[PDB]
Amino acid sequence: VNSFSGYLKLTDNVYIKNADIVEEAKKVKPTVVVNAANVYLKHGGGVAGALNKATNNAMQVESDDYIATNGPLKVGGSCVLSGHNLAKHCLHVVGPNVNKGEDIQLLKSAYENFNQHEVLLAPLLSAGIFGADPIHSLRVCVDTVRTNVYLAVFDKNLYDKLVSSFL
Ligand SMILES: O=C1CC[C@@H](c2ccccc2)N1Nc1ncnc2[nH]cc(Cl)c12
Repeated sequence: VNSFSGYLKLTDNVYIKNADIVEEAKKVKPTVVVNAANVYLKHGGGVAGALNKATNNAMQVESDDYIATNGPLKVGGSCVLSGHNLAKHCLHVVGPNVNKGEDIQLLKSAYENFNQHEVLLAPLLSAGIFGADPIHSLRVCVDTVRTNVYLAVFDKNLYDKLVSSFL
């Protein structure tokens, strides 16, 4: 039993809710919150901008030191950093951005990073301003992640479109 509440169960291990991941994180303080990152960990907008703002820019400061030491992530890759005031850890995961030209086959690889963590609070990867179809993304998530994932979908209209159509 964990402290998440109000989620619709999609499968044995995937749950979904119409919520802001930032507010969910502040309420639950999960072990792992997933950021929808880019390879540079430049947290400008979307989920990343919102999470970083909630940390008072501490996420960005930590991220810049990470990149200065290690260089950029791979598309489809991830790194574990601090969760600051929002969670124990933040798993920064890079889904492909098709508005940048990135290969959507890499979305499965991105979701595979979730399997290294027993429980996660996450957004849909590559959706929103990353330009991919959120219905597709949800399907890849369900077909790839085997650990317990709690998905927060902020957009109400999209959320309604997703659950009622989830096969
Ligand atoms: O509604 C959706 C579906 C796709 C995803 C998205 C991911 C990357 C960039 C833009 C959007 N998204 N946004 C969020 N999901 C949960 N919490 C959130 N807090 C603030 C925002 Cl934006 C947000």
